[PDB]
Formats: sequence, C-alpha cells, structure tokens
Amino acid sequence: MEGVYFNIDNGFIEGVVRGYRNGLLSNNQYINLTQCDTLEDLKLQLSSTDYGNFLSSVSSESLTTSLIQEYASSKLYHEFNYIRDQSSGSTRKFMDYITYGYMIDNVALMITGTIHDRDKGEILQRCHPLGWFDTLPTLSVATDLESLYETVLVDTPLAPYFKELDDMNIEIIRNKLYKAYLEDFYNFVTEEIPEPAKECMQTLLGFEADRRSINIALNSLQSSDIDPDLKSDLLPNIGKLYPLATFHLAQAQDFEGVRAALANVYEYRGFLETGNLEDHFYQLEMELCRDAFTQQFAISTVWAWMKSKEQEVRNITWIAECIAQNQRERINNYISVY
Amino acid sequence: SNIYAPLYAPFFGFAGCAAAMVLSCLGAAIGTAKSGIGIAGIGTFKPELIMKSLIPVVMSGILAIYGLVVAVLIAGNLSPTEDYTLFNGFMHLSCGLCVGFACLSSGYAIGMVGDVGVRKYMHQPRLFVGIVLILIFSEVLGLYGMIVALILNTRGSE
Amino acid sequence: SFSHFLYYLVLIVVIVYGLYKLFTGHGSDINFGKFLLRTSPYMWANLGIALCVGLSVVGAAWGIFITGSSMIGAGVRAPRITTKNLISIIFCEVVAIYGLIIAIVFSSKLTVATAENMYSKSNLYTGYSLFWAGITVGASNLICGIAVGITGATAAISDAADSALFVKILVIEIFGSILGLLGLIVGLLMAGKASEFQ
Amino acid sequence: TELCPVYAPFFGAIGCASAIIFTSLGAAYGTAKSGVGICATCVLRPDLLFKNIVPVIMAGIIAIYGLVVSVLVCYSLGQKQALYTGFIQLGAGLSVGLSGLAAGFAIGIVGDAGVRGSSQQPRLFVGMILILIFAEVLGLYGLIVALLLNSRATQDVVC
Amino acid sequence: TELCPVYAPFFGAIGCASAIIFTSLGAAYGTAKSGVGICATCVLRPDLLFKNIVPVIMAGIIAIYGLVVSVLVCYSLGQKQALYTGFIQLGAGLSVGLSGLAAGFAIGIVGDAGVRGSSQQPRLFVGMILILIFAEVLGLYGLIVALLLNSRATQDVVC
Amino acid sequence: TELCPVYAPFFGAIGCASAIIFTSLGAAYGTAKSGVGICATCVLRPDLLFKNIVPVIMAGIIAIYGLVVSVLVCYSLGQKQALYTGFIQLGAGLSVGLSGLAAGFAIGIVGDAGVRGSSQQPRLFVGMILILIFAEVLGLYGLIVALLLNSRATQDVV
Amino acid sequence: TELCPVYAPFFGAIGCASAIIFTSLGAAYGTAKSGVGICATCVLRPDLLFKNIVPVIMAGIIAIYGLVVSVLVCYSLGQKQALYTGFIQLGAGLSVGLSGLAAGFAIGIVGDAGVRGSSQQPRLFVGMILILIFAEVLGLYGLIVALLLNSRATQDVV
Amino acid sequence: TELCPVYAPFFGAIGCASAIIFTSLGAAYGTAKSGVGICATCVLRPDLLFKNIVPVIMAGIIAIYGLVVSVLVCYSLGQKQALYTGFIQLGAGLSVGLSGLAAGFAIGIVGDAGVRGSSQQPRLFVGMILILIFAEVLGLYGLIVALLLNSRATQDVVC
Amino acid sequence: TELCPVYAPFFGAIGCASAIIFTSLGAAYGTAKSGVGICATCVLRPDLLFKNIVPVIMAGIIAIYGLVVSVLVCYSLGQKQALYTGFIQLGAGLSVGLSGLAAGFAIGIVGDAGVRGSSQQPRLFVGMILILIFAEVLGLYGLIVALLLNSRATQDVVC
Amino acid sequence: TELCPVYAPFFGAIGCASAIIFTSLGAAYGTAKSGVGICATCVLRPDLLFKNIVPVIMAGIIAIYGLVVSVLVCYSLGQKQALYTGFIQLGAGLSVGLSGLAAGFAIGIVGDAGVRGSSQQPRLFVGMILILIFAEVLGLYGLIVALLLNSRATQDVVC
Amino acid sequence: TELCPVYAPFFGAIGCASAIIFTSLGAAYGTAKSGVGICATCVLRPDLLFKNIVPVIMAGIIAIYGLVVSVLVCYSLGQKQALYTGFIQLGAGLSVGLSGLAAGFAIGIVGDAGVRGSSQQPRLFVGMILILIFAEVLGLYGLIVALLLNSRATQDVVC
Amino acid sequence: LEQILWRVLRGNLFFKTVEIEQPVYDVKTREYKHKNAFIVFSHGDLIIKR
Repeated sequence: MEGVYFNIDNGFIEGVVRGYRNGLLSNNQYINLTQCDTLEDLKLQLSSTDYGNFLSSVSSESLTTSLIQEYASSKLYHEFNYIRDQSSGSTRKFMDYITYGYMIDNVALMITGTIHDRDKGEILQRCHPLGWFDTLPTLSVATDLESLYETVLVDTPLAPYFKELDDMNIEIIRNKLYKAYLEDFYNFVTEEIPEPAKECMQTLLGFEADRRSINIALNSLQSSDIDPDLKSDLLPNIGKLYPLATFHLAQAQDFEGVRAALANVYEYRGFLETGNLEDHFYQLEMELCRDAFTQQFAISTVWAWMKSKEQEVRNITWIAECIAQNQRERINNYISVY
Repeated sequence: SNIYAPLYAPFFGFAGCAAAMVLSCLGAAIGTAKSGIGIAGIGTFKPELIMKSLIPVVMSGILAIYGLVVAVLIAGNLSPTEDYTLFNGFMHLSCGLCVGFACLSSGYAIGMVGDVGVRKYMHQPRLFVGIVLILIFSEVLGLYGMIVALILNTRGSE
Repeated sequence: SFSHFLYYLVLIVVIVYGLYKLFTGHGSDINFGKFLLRTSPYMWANLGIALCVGLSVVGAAWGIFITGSSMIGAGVRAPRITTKNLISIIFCEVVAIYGLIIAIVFSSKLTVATAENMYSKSNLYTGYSLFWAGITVGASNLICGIAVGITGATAAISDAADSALFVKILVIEIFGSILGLLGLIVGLLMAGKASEFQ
Repeated sequence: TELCPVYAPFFGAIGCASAIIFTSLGAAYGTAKSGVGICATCVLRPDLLFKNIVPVIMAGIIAIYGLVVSVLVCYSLGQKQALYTGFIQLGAGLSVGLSGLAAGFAIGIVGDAGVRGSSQQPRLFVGMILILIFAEVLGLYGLIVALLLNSRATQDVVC
Repeated sequence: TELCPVYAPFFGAIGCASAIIFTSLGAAYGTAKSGVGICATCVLRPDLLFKNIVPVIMAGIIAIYGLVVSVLVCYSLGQKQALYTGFIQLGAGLSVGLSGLAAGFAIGIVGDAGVRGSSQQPRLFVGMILILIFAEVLGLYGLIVALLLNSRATQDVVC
Repeated sequence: TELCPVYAPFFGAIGCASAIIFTSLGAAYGTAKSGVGICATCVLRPDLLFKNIVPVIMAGIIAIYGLVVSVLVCYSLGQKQALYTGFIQLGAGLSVGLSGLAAGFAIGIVGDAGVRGSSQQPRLFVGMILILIFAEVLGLYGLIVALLLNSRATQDVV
Repeated sequence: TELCPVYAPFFGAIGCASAIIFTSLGAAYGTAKSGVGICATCVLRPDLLFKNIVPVIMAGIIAIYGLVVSVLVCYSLGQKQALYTGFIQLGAGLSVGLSGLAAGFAIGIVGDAGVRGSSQQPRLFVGMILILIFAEVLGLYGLIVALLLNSRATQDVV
Repeated sequence: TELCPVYAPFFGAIGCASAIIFTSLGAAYGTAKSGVGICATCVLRPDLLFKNIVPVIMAGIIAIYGLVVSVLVCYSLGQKQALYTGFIQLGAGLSVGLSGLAAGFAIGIVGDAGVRGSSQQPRLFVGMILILIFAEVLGLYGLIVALLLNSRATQDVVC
Repeated sequence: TELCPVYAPFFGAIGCASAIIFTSLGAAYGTAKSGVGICATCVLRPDLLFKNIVPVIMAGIIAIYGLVVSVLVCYSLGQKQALYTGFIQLGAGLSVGLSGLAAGFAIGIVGDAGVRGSSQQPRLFVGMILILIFAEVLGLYGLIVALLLNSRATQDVVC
Repeated sequence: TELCPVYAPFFGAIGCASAIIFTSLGAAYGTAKSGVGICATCVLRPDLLFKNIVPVIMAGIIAIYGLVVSVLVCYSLGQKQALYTGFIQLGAGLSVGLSGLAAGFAIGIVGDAGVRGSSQQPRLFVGMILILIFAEVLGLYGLIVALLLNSRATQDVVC
Repeated sequence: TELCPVYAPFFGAIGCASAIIFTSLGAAYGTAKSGVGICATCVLRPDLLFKNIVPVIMAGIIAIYGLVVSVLVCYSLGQKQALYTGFIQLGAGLSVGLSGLAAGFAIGIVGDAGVRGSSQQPRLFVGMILILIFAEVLGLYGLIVALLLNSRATQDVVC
Repeated sequence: LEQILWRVLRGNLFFKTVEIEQPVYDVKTREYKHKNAFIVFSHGDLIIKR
C-alpha cells in the first residue's frame, strides 16, 4: 500500500509540500487580489496570504509587475530547493528530473542570448535558478550545436537527450530536448516511482507531452521549414495522442487535419472547437494538479505543487498587469482551482 | 489413543482462528486506510457536513467483525480436555482461510472503491447509490466467506 | 530477481522431494503431525509470546513513524496540529500495549511441565494455543498499527489543511483501532482455555 | 483405513478454502478495477452509472460460483471420507477458484476499459457486455468442472 | 495396491483441474488484452465492434479446449485408478492447459495489436485473423496431445 | 519392476507434456512478437502482409516439432514402461520443448525486427529470412535430439 | 536427556545474539537516519546541533536494552539447561530484539523528520521529543517482556 | 546394481537434454541480438547483409556443438549404464551447454555491436570477426571438455 | 560423545568466521561511505583530510572488535569441544559481527553525511564526532556480548 | 566402498564441468564488454582495433585456464574414485571457475573502460594493459589453486 | 572414522576454494571499480597513471591473501582428515574470503572515488592511500583469522 | 576548465595548472577563493580565441 513505505523517506517532504499546497491562493484570495486597483493594494492583499512580506524589500514606487513576478517565482524556487535538499534516493532523482526541464530552458536561453549577442552577464542573471548547472555560463562560447554539445552539454544531465544556430534551429533543439526529456522522465516514473504517484505522474507528463504535441502540430502549419519528418522528431511518445493522433499530427498540413486528429481523444476534443487552446491546457493542468493533491502518499504532489505555483505566479502576474495597465475587464482571466 | 483425534489437531484449529482474525483484520485495515486516504482527499477540497463518507470505513470494519465472529466460533470449540478431531482441525483451518481471505479480498475491493468513489459521491449525490452498490458488492465477498466458514464450523463440530 | 529465484528453487526442491518421497512409498515420512507432536510446546508458546509482543511493537512503531513524519512535515506550516495529533501516536501506542498485555498474560502460562507430561494433550494444546494467539495478537496489532499510522498521517495532513477536518479522520482512526482491540480479544479467547504447562 | 486416511479431509478442506479464496480474489479484482473505471467515468456522465454496474455484477457472479462450490464441498466433507474424495474436492476447489480468478482479472481489466470507452462511446456498451460474458464463461467453465468433479467425489467410493 | 496406490487419483484430479485452470488463465489473458484493444478502438469506430471480437472468441475457444479435456479427465477418474492413469491425466491436463496458456498469451497480444491496427488499416484484419489462427492452433496442439494421452490413460492398464 | 517402477510413466508423461508445452510457449512468443511487428508495419504497408507472415509460420513449425515429439512419446508410454524409458522420454520432451522455446524466442525477436525493417528496406527481407532459418534450425536440432532419444527409449530395454 | 537435550543451549545463545543484534540494528538505523537529519539541519543551523542529538541518544538506549537482555540470558546460559530454559531465553531475546528493531527504526524516521522540522519550526521540537518518547517506550516494552521471561527462566528447571 | 542403479540413466538423459537446451538457448540469444543488429543496420546498408550474417552463423555453430554432444551422449545411453557414466554424460552436457550459453551471449552482444560499427565503419569488420572467433572458442572449449568427458563415460566401467 | 558431537566445532568455526566476516563487512561499508564523502569534500577542502579521516578510523575499529572476538573464539576451538561451546562461539561471533555490521552501517552513513556537511559547517564536526561515537558503541555492545558469551564458553562444560 | 562411494565421481564431474562453465562465463562477459568498447571506439579509429583486442585476448586466456583445469580433472576421473578425489576435483573446478569468472568480469569492465578511454588518450593503453594484467592474475591464482588441489587429488588416496 | 568421516575433506576443499573465490571476487570488484576510475582520470592526466594504480595493486594484495590461505588449506587436505580439520579449513576459507570480499568492495569504491578526486586535488592522494590502507586491513584481519584457524586445524586432532 | 579544453581540442591538450598559495578575495561573490594559474597551448587563432 502507498502509505506503508512512503513515509520512511518522504513523510516529512510530503507534509511540507502539502503545507505548500495549503499555501496556494484560494478563489476568495484571488477575488481579493482582483479587487485591487493599485499595485500597492495588490501587495497589501498579497501580504495577507502565504506570500506574506515577500515584497517588503520593495518600495511602493519601485513596485512593478516584473518585480512581483520575480519575487513570487523566487519564493517558489526557494521552496523547491528546500524540498529537494531534504530528498534522497528516488525522490531526489524525481526532483532532479523536475529540474531537467529548467536545464533545457536555460540551455535554450543561453544559446538564444549568444546568437543574439546579448550580454553574457545579463543572460546568466536571467537563467532559471532551478535547472542551473556549473558549465551553464560556458554555453556562450559557441553558436554551433556540435560545439556546445562537446564543450558543455555532454557533461550535463541533458547529454542523453541529444541523441551555425539560428532562432528556428534553437527552437528545434529545445523541442527535441523536451521530447527526449519527457520520454526519459516518463520512463523513470514508470520504473522507479510507486503506484499512485506513478499513475499521477504518467498522466501529468502525458498531458504535458500532449500540450507540446498539439502546439507543435498547430504551429508547424504556419511554417514551411518544419518538414513532416521533423515534426515526428518533435512530438513526444508518451501522451494520450501517442501513437495514433501523434502520427496523424506528424503528417497534417491544415488546421482541419489537426482538429480531426484531436477528435480522436475524448480528453482534448473541444480544445480546438471553442475558446483559446492555451486556456484549455492551463485549465486541464490545474484540474490534473488539483486531482493529484487528492493522493496522500504520492510524490507526484511535488510536481503538482510546482505546476500549481507556476500557474499561481502566472495568475498573480496577470492580475498585476490588469492593475497596472488598467484593463480590469480581463482581470478575471486566470486559472484557479484551489 | 483415538486415531481420528491426534493431539496436534488443535494446531490446525488455532491456525484457523489466526487465519480468520488476522486476514480479516488485514482486509479491514486495507479498506479502512485506503478509504480514509479517499476521505482525506475529499478534505481541503469539498469538506462536507453530513458524514456519508464513512460507509466504506464502516464496511471495512464489518469485515473484521466477520473475522471476529468466525474466530470466536472456532475458539469456542477448541478445548484441551475435549476430543478435538483432526477433521475438526482441518475444518477450522478451512473456516479461517475461507473467511480471512474472503475478507482480505473484500477489504481490497472496498479500499479501492472507497478511495476512488467517496470523493465522487460526496461531490455529486447522484453517484451515491451506485458507489454504495459497488461497495455492497465488495462487502458480500466477505459475507460469502463468513457463510462458508459458518457451514464449515458446523460440519467440523458434527 | 535473486529472491524470486530462491523462491522458485525452494518450491522446485520441495516438489521434487515430495514427489520422490511419494513415489518411493515414503510419503508419510514427511510427517507434519509427528513434527507437531514431537516439537517442544515451549517453542510454540515462547514464539507466540515473542512474536506477539514484537509484532505488536513493530506495528506500533510503524504507525508511529508514519504519523509522526507526517505530523512534523505538516507542522512546519501548522505547528498547532501537533498537540491534538498526538492522539494518533497514542492510538498507535495502544497497539503495543495490547501486545505487552497479551505477552504478560501468556507468559503467566509458561510453567515447567514434567518430563513424562511434556507432550500431553493439554501441553500440546497450550503450545499451539499460545503460538497462534500470539501470532494473532501480534499480526492484528502490526496491521492495526500500520493502518492507524496511515490514518493518523492523513489526519495530520487534513488538520494542517483545515482544523475542522481532523475529527472525521479521527473517527476513521478509531475504526482502525478497533482492529487491534479485536485481535486482543481473539488472542485472549484462543488462549482462554489453555492451561499452564503441567 | 488405507483408502480413507485421517488426513483425507485436509485435501477437501483445502479445496473448499481454495474455492472461496481464489474466486474472492478474482471477484475483488474485478469489482475494484471495474468500480475505479465506473467512478472515473461517472464524474462527467452520472446517468451511465447503472449501465456501468455490469462488470461488478460479473465479478459478483464469479464469487457466487466460488461460494456454490465451497458449500457443495463442505456438504461432501466428512471425518472418514476417502483420500480420493479429498483429491476430488481439492481439484474442484482449485478449478473453480483459479478459473474464477482468471475470469475476475479478465473482468476487471475488460470492465475498466469498457466503462472508460462507454463514457465516450454509447455504442461500445454492448461490446463491453459481450467481452464481459466471454470473460464470465471462464469462471462458468471452472464452475462446471468443479460440479462434475464434486458429482464424482463420492460416486462408487469405498470406505 | 502397488500399480494403483491410494494417492494415484491426486495426479488425475490435479490434471483435470490444471487443464481448465491454465486454459482459463490463457483465455483470460487473451480476452482481457484483446478486449482492452477493442474498447480502445471501438470508441471511434463502433462499426468494427463485431469484426474486432474474434480474438476474444478465440481465447474462449482455448478455454473450451481446456473444459473438454477437464471433462474427459474427470470422467476417467476413480478411487482405485492406476498411478499410470493419474500420470497420464496429469500430463493431458498440463499439456492442454499450458499450451492453452501460451496460445492465450499469443491471442491477447496479437489480437490487441491487430484490432488496434485494423481500425487504421481495414486490410490488416485478414492478417490479424491469420496470426490469430496460428496462435489458436497452439492450444489446438495441446488439445490433440491431451486427447491422445487421455485415450491411452486407461488402455492396457491393469490392477 | 525393480527397474520398471510404478512411477516410471511419470517422467514419460512429463516429457510428453513438456515437448508440446514449451514448443507452444516458444511458438506463442514468436507468433506474438512477429504478429505485433506485422500489425505495426501493415498499417502503412498492407501489401507486405503475406510476406511478413513468415516468422509466424516458423513459430508454428516450432510448435509442430513439439507436437510430433509429444505424439511419439505418448505412443511410447506404458503403465509398465522402464524407468530408463521414462527418463529418455523426459529428456526428449525437454530437448525439443526447451530448444523450441529458445528457437521461438529468437524467431519472435528476429521476425519482429525483420518485418519492421523490411517495410523500410525490401532487400532486408532475404536477410530476415536467413536469420529466421537459423533460428528455426535451433528447434530443429532440439527435435533431432528428441527423435534420436525417443528412438533409444525402448531399444534393448528390459 | 528429554528435558535437557544437547541443542537446548542453541536457543539461549541465539536469543542472546538476537537481543544484541536486532536492537543494535534498530539503534544503528536510528543513529544513521537521525544523524543524517542532524548533519543536514546543522549546516545552516549549527546552533541546534546539541539540541538535535536527542534522537541519536534515544536510539542508543535501544541497543542498551538489547545489551541488558543479552547479559541476562547469557548469565542464564548453561551446557545442560532445559529446553524450557532455552526457549525462554530465545523468547526474551527475540521479543526485545524485534521491539528494539522497530523502536529504533521509528526513532530514526521520526528523529530525521523532526530535526528537519524543528530547523524550520522551533515549535516542532517538543512534538518530535514527544513522538520519540512514544517510540522509545516500545523498546522498553520489549525489554519488559524479556525481563518477565528471564525471571521465569529459573523456575523449577531440573 | 550398486554401481549401475536404475536411476543412473537419468543423469545421462539430463546431460543429453541440457547439451542441446543450453546451446540452443545461447545460440538463440546470439541469433536474436545479431539479427536485431542486422535488421537495424541493413535498412540503410542492405549490401552488407551477407557480411553482417556472420555472428548468426557463429551462434548456429554453438548450437551445432550442443547437437554433437547431445547425439554422442544419446548414443552412450543405456538402461543398465553405470552411475559414473550418467555423471560423465551430465558433466559433458552441462559443459557444452553452459559454455555454449556463455558463448552465445558473448556472440549476441559482440555481433550486435560489430554489425552496427561495420555499418558505421568498413574496417571494423575484421575486428568484429576476431572478437566473434574469441566468443566461438568458448563454446569450442565447452565442446572439447564435453568430448573428453564422453570419451571416458564408458572407459573402464564395470557393470 | 552426546554432549561433544563431531560437528560441535562446526558452529565454533562458523562463529569465528562470522565475527571477522561481518565486522569486516560493516567496517568496509563504513570505510567506503566515509571515504566517498572524504574524497568528495577534500577536492575543494584538502586541509580537512586528516580531520575527516575519523569515521574511517572508527569503521576500522569495528573490524578490530571482530578480529578480537575471532581470535578469542579461535583459540577456544577444539576437536572434542562441546556442542554448547560451539553454540556459544557461534552466538559470540554473530553478536560481535552483526552488531559491528550495524555499527559500520551507521558509521558509514553518518561519516559520509557529516564529512560532507562539515565542509560547509566547521561547527558540524563535533556533532559528527558525537554521533559517530554513538554509532561505534553499537558495535562495542556486540563486542561486550560476544566477550561475555566467550567467557562462558568452556565454563562448567563437560565432555 | 566406504571411502569410494558410487556417487564420488559426481563431485569430480561437477567440478570438471564447473571449471569450464564458469571460466567461459567470465571469458564471455569479458569478451562482450571489451568487444562493445572496441566496436564503439573503432568506428572512428580503425587503426586501434588490433591494439584494443587485448582485453578480449585476456578473457580468452581466462577461458583457457578453465579448459586446462577441466582437462586435468576429466582425466583424473574414475568410476571407483574416492570421495576425497571427487571433493578435491569439485574444489579445483569451483576455484578456477569462479576465480576466472571474477577475473573475466574485471577484465570486461576494465577493458571496456580502457578501450573507450584509449581512443581519446593513446598513453592510457599501457595503463589499461597493467590493470588488465592485474585482473588476469586473479584467474591465474584460481588456476594455481586448482592445479595444487588437482595435484593432491589422487596423492595418498586409497579405496 | 567417527571423528574423520569420508565427507570431512568436503569442508576443507570448499574452504580452500572459497578462500580464493571470494578474495578474487573482492579483488575483481576493486580492480574493476578502481580501473574505471583510473581510465576516466588518465584520459585527462596520463602522467598520474602510476600514482593511480595503487587501488588496483591493493585489491591484488587482497587476492594474494586469498591465494595464501587457499594454498595453506590445500596442503592440509587429506582423505582421512578429521571433520574438525575440515570445519576449521572451511572457517579459514570463509574468513579470508569474505573479509577480503568486503575489503575489495571498499577498495573498489574508495579507490574509484580517490583516483577521481586526486585527478583534481593532488593533496587527496595521501588521504586516498590512508583510506585504502584501512580497507586493506580488513582483508589482512581476515587473513590473520584464517592463518590462526589453519594453525589450529591439524593441531591435537585424532582419528 | 581542463575537461572543457580537452573536449574542445579533441584531446591534444597541453594544460598546466599551478596552485596559488594564498586565497584571493573576489568582489563578485565576496569570498576568499583559492585560485590556480593555468596555461594552455594551441596554435590557430580561432582555437586561441575559443
């Protein structure tokens, strides 16, 4: 049973992460945030939550939405780092895998800044704290995929995922890295994560893969360099779209073909027939993360909390934008499930 | 002495008692703990007011009641001064194995169904009847085990 | 794996040995009844007592670390929960109390039997009774302690989430504790008519 | 007796126990998997709940097969029965129990998949029922073999 | 006796049980996996529901082979039967049961793959049926061996 | 009867069962993996369906090897057969069965790989055929050993 | 003899070994887990070092209980002791050893969790101490049962 | 007889069986891994097909070693053979079978690697041949040991 | 004799082996874990090398305990020793050896953790030393128990 | 006789089999690992094939050690050999076989690493040779132990 | 022959085999792990090869301990040896073998870690030597226990 | 740095490093970090700048 051996190594971790989940903003707290009309009022209301005095070091006039997002995300990062410092064994590997996606983000960010001739220090300061590795600053030396792989990426945990650069090439490399990483993380969950967390993490990683596959299928239509053979190299092989709808999207050239492929799955129909595609994926991710919190002895709670806080920072940043820019008609367009 | 009542038959009678009660407690605990994980999952999302969420836990406990009943009936027939036959010992071992493993299976089914569906019939009362019916179908497995154990106890004593 | 390889090898050896004994006309040489008759009743009684107390303590400690790790994790943000979540620790302790009480009551039966009455009806009965009642109490207590610890972990989590949610999970904990009580009662009934060794 | 040892009822008692044990395991697996599917599907379409109850009923029928064979073996069990009678009862219990265990696993897996599909495709309900009947007849064949064995348990049997 | 020991019916009863038990396990695996495939595919294409049912029927036929051998062994089963008869009944049961278990594994795997592929390629249905026939004849060979053994079970058998 | 004991037919019956059981297991593995490959490649290339059926036929031939040895051992079985005959029948059954199990494993793996690769390279079909012949010849060696052994079973036997 | 066979001291010697070994394993698990927790905690909060040593000491008391029982059953050992006496010493050693094993495992898990929590929440130190006291009385209970058995070991043995 | 008990041919039959069983298992592993390598590389280099077939041929040679030892042990079998002859036959069968199992594993792994590398590098073919020959000599040593044993199985053996 | 069977020194030799074997296993685990920690931390902090070596030394003292008990048991072994002496030597060997295995586990885990932590927190070293003494006395308790047993090995022991 | 039981050659034959079996297993592991390394590195550096072949050669020499012991033991086998001779032959076979198994595992791992690192560092070749010699002397020590045992197998042996 | 049964040399031969088998296993683990460390290190720093060969040499010394004990036990094996002599030889073999197995595991782990660290920090070399010596003393303790046992194996033994 | 230079130069690395006895304060991290003086040899201008 799940609770029999879980608490030997993860009882404290899971209790702390569930306290973090209790810290997620409820619907009433989001409504109170929405009622704010100034960013100082937003800071005041947000101090009545578990964010607390995270903006106390920021003066009233210096307060910007970018600062609010940066400090909320920093709080997220410190909480994740504390939870990972208490982890050992398979839980430590699980949270390292969680960091591997941010590692891929940092690699793509470094290469994007390098080909754009941005300041090296600025790119390093903008790198995600999660997903940092020691040889990350060395990625500025070259604009060649082979040169960076031999120079840096062969020693990183992203080395298994790689089996001059421009914006489209960096995009392709990043999406290939994501496909390989999602497949590897799915395999790791299948083989090394106990059953309730195994099923929850398989569902969550499959949803993430499906979101990426549908995005790639829909965004390759407006491009000509994305060959149908290249689309196969970008679509992950772990989701509910795999392998049927994944194969259908890897060959589609029109929006109707993509929509017909997505009518295959009962989980994602209506995503393309109404609303915004990204709103559907955000709502589904928050629904899945909310359901993952119904499992008590699952380490998938860490991933669910991480995604819920990322969505929470997105929501708070959107509310900050609909406070700063006026635009109070769109202030309620945030995903909330807690 | 009597060949049909060797002095080691109480070993099998007491093994029946132990199997009955231990396996019934194991099933009851599986059901109670897994259903309670479901109940806690209901918490901080949809905290109710009236406690219909305790039905899986109550039926898990009824499994331990089945095992208790069979174990008590077996232990009533076990005495160091009475002629306990080897047939009676095997009958009591069968009583214990029957009721205990049936209650273990009932507890597994009750735990699964409770964990998954107590949330879903507290969220929407329409599913209450169906989920309770599935839970009754999980409970009757232990009921069958106890019925067979009762018949076996009667046969072994006579 | 290796452990499964040993399980298969032991099963194969047992089947081959049993078939060899059966085919050669010596199936009765594997005499479980004679083994039960000639084995010391003291081994059964002492194994029953030791396994009773030891397994009861194993379940108690098991559930204690489950509940306690969850309580300490949930107390980082909600330190209030500790005082009334100690009830779960107490519920896990009561299991080892059951095991200790049964061990005392059963060890009261551990008198010295006379040499010519070592393997009498009553002495063999007492050995089997103490063995199986000790296993019953100890295993029921191990199961009850694990279950009560799991439920107390969920209770600590729910209490940290909301104060009002603790009482329902506490009722679930009481239902879990009934299992250890029933194991106690059945262990007492199984050894109820077991005389001391004479 | 040579033909009726004192341990002869051991095999019959283990047969009865096996009939209950393995059919209960199969029924529990079938009921659990099917119920998980039912609850996962009724979160959106509650009216289909009483339609998806079918695999749980199939698992219950498997358990009833086990109960029937156990009762029959119980009433065939005796203190002075033949070793052949005990072998027959053990074979009957093993056949019904393990056939019903296989049936229950098939029922759990098929019923889970079928209720998931029927929540999406109303026409797949009849296909689910057909596959479930095919998984049910496995336990039925185990039942039939157990009844035939039990009918031959004490037929021309010398004490 | 010597040629007919008291324990001789044990092997026959175990063979009778194992026939149905292992063919039921193979039939259950085949039915469960093929049924998962069918439920997956017939969510979108219910028109293929009764074409896709054939692997389930073939697993059921495996179970029928097991039931046939179990009945035949059961009716040749006696208290004073020979040890050779018991060995032959055990061999017949084991052969049919484990050949049917292997055949059911193949039926489940091939039928799942073939119903999932036939939903995309209608021409793949014939290939599925051909591979399923090749899987079914494994249980058929087991049945043939079991019937030959059973025919030799009480022929030229004395004491 | 000292060298023709009552349990002598046990080994013969076990060998007769083992022949067909293990060749059927090898044939089932070969058929299952080759058929998964066939169904995977015939979605896009249904024209190659009857070319890709070859590994399934090789696995079926493995099962036929096992059936042949089972029939021969069965017809050499007797109530008063020699223990040496039973040992030889057990050896023949194990030979053909486990050799055909290995051959079916090889056939399944190689036939899967070859049906997947032949859809991308037509000239790889002959290579897959050669490797499948090599895999089949393993079960053929097992069958040859079983046939020679079965020939020795009642030769000069008292 | 019947009451004093030659192998009777085996159960006493192996009970002494069990009493020390299982309690030492529990205490070592407790020391290792709590000590890793302490090292992790005291990198950033070295001021809590000697305050966090409590779980390690409460793990050591488990091995001390095992040592007590080992000393007792060792001094009750003898070449010509009764099987009654040897099984009494085996029961004492097994009871204390299994209790100390469980108690030390619980002390390790709870002490690790609690030193980490008290690093984050100083109010959790008292709760952690309380849970560790509850975990330690379990090894105490095993010791008590061992004491009862050892006291009864010398009764009427001839 | 004390020197030639009735169960003495059991060891000889088991040695004859295991000689072919384990060599066929090793040869099957070698064939399977080398064939996967071949069918993975020859999609882009179908010309190298008859060169990459070598590891499959060498695994076949391992199986032939097992067959040779099996027929030699089979023809040395007899109802009244010595227990020593049975021991020697079992040792021969085990030697050739398990050395050939090891050789087949080495052949499969090395042949897979070599076929892939030769698809990547033409000059690596000779090195692959050397390593595969070094894998063959393991099964050949097993053959030699088995033949030397079998040449002594009935050498100075008393009834 | 009855009290001094020929196999009585078997348990003594096993106990003498067990003492050193399991204390060396515990010492090896402690040395390996602590040494991995030491080599990890002393790449950046070579000055802390002879300071972090302490868990390795205490792991070695575990094996010294085992060696002492092995010598003391070895010099009490005899051909005509009593079975009670053999049981006592076995119990002492298992006592010291398995208590030292536990102590070596604790020493390795705590030494690794504290050597790594003390690289970032100099104040953590005294805490590591205290925890490691608490781990070492676990094996020292087993040494005490083994020494008491050995003292009683040939005490009041007859042929 | 009492010192030369009929089952004494069983231990000798098992030792003769185990020598070659386990040295061939170690040689097969060494050959497989080293060959994977060689084929992986020679894709880019074919000129290094005949240098990197060395770990495969040393694994082959492990197998040759096993063959030597098997030949000697086989020629020392006899129907009426002593139980002491059988035990000594079993010990020699086990010692050489398992020492060569350990040596072959070390050779496989070290040769894999050293050919994968020598393709990058030519100077690492001599170091890999040195470590491979140290891994080879393990099988050599096992061979020496087996040879000494075999020399004592028939020395001062009576029936 | 009560004190010297015919199976007494079995334990001596098993001890003689195990002394070299398990010490060669420990030496093989030490050599293999230290060797992958050395190869990874000497890719970058080929000049440090002869410094980094120490863990491999030290594992080899463990194997030499095992060889010494195997030779000493072997030259005390006798057909009419005492059962006590065989038990003592088995104990000596187990002592040295499993102590050196633990020592070689510690040596592999610590030598890998220390070679890799001393690649970066040359001051870590002396500390790695210290930990490696502490891992040697485990095998040395096993050797000492085995030598003492062996010295008492044939002392004051009768027939 | 040595590992990276080995990989970029594809072997063929002549890298020397010498320990600096005293730690040197760095303003970026406000830490007294130990430092090493290193030299690496290569010919082409492109590899020099890399």
